[PDB]
Amino acid sequence: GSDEFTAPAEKAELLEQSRGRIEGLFGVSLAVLGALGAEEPLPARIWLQLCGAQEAVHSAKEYIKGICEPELEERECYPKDMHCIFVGAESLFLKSLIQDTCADLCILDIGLLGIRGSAEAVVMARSHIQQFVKLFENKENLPSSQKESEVKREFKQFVEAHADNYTMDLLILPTSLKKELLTLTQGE
Repeated sequence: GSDEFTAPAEKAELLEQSRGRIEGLFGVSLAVLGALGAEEPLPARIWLQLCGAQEAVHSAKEYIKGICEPELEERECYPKDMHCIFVGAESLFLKSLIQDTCADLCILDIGLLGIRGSAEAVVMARSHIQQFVKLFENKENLPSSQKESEVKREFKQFVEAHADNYTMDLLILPTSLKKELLTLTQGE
């Protein structure tokens, strides 16, 4: 399918530069359309055409609108030991979160994320991160189970496939958080 919408003309260079990224994130194709009829139109906006699967195009449109004309820009604080989630595993958890929420997520400092885009994308992203933090914080010694071992094994295989300086920090995350992180990446 395809969707046509506008962006401020000034964002032409941004969108041209970001085509690759946007396709890589959402699996869509992005083109900037012409402006015919001799005369420049009043709003000075450029038309974009997105092509691909329906929900993929919907997500990408929301992201593109978010980075061109964000409705919200917010911060999110998180515990320092959770930082591995956002910079570890070759940034794949952060990438999945961007794909899932359609918010633009930026690592500002250890323990600090910047979140921008459409209001609903930003609201969703913040809610998801606060939820990760909740799982991370109330962690205590808990029951052993086969189900726990399968999640730990699956999580370890994923992170070991993308090994870096954060691998050990990721491996000591609570199993509940590991499960939500797997859900997040496998859903994308």
